[PDB]
Amino acid sequence: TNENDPAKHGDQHEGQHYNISPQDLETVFPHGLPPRFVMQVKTFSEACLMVRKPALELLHYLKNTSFAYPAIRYLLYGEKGTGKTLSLCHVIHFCAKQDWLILHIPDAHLWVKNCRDLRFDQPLEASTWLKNFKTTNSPLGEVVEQGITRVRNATDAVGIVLKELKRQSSLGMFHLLVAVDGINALWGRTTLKREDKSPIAPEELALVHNLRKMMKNDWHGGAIVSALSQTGSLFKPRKAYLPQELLGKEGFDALDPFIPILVSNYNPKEFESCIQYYLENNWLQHEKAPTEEGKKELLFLSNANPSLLERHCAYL
Amino acid sequence: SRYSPEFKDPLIDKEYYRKEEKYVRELKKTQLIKAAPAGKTSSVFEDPVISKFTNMMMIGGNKVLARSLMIQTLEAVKRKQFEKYHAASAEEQATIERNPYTIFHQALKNCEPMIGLVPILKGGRFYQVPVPLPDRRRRFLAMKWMITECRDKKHQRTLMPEKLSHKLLEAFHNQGPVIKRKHDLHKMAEANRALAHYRWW
Amino acid sequence: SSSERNILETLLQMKKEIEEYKKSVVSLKNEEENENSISQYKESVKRLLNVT
Amino acid sequence: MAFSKSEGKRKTAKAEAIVYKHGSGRIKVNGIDYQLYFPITQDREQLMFPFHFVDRLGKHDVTCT
Repeated sequence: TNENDPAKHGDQHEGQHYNISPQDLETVFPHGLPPRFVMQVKTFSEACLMVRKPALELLHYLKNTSFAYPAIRYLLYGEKGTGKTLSLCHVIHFCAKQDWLILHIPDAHLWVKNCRDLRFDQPLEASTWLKNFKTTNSPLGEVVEQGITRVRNATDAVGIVLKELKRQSSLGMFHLLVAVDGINALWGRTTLKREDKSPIAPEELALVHNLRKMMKNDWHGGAIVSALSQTGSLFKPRKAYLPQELLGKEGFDALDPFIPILVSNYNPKEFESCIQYYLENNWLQHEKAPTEEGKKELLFLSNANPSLLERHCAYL
Repeated sequence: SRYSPEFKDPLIDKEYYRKEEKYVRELKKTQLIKAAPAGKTSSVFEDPVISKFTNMMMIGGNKVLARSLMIQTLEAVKRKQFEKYHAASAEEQATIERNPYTIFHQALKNCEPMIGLVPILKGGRFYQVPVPLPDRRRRFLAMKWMITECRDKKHQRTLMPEKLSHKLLEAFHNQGPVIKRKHDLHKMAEANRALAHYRWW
Repeated sequence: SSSERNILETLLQMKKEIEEYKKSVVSLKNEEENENSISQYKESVKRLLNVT
Repeated sequence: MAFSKSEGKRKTAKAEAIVYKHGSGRIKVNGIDYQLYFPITQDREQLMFPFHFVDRLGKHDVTCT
């Protein structure tokens, strides 16, 4: 159920749920996931995550790839569920526990969101990333505030500030372990629309182009991963995790070639263990708990899932 | 007549079949059976009270959305209870209750009008006739009052789930609009201590 | 783009198998994607390193 | 393990189910599980009613169309 060691490292324990920084959450990811995670932590106090199979794969890939390897895209493509952000959250928590430089970022879809009206530039995602960096935890702050405020001729400005952040060569922005939720809607067909015919192509934009260039063998540090999630997909169909068909030909050619194995879902054994723990804690409320009918309904409808388990627990 | 005189509805009862009776079973077998509906799915989650509540809340024939909104409002009420108990403050299980069965019982108790009103004239002037009613009609009127109060749709600012949750929390503590309407109905019935004999049935 | 593809492959390796990756890229270009191409891609990626 | 092939109709509808025999695993639907095909709870109860009555929760695989 619960981990027997808050200290993180080469973590294993495939199943039991770990415990993120309780009061020290501000030094991990206080501004990132939607309020869904906040509500989950509030209704469960502890947590309901775990060292998922994708998390284990990411940890194994990061073990034998220290700062020597700059960046190796550990594209984990799987089915619908299987977790596509809790693994990154656990990786960031482990890096923070190990005293490693970490700076959580929200999402890629939240950055490249739709817009009502619109070489150009955009203040949205740039200002969002800068504010996240500032709120996470020399001329660095000066140029940061400059990029945050001034957004006039922002093409060259953001280019220069990105080049500077990558050329700092010191503590901060050395190895950015981004926790993107949907890095697919970028190389294929960008969500940004064009007022005229023919939508914008992946080889035309500027700000997002430089943002991707920042991940093109830059900032030589520890390895990272760009998850092609789908829970927050936009302008794309369900189960979006293919290599080329998802990003076309040249879109995937520009990316790095690396895909391991499909990922699976939760484990029924540890799920039933957590269900029994919750039952002993008295939380299901529903009076139909002390009976095999409740356990059967759980094992059926939930099918080892987080949202469904939360709904079953908060039925009435 | 859209229903065929041949086909007939089935019997979904099954808990009793786990151990005269054989003849009744053979009769039930020798009956033109039909398929069960989706809206009124008599499954394990088919609570008659909540089922009728969702049916009344049904708009444009979207019982699925009605049941979803009802479950979401119940979850929001339980989340407020947790905030008062677990989520925010410390788990104080000795002075807080998370069982909506108590709320349902309090509603069934103090939200039932036991006196009906039917404008029965005699000659050429309407007269209010306080006529008693059975338990079924009283429960139906209580449910209708609760639902039509929760469905105000006139504040021009409150939302459907927020409206439902707020009205339920207001009516829980022996107050709210439903209990006030019941008190007004009782007072109106008391105001007619003589005009209770103009009933044809 | 086989040149840049092999360059990125060698980069991932450092910073037999290259011929297999080139043949997989050719198969990808030959007819649209389906499943055999993705299988060949996974195979080449596994042959590159050795940690599953 | 004999596997049957049936069909169902309801208001100009059609659906052929291929439920296998004993075999605890998961109730699939052309690769998609029932959990990923019925986001509603009443739909889950309707789909479970057969197993709920037979009491054999997870013991047969399906590939219904």
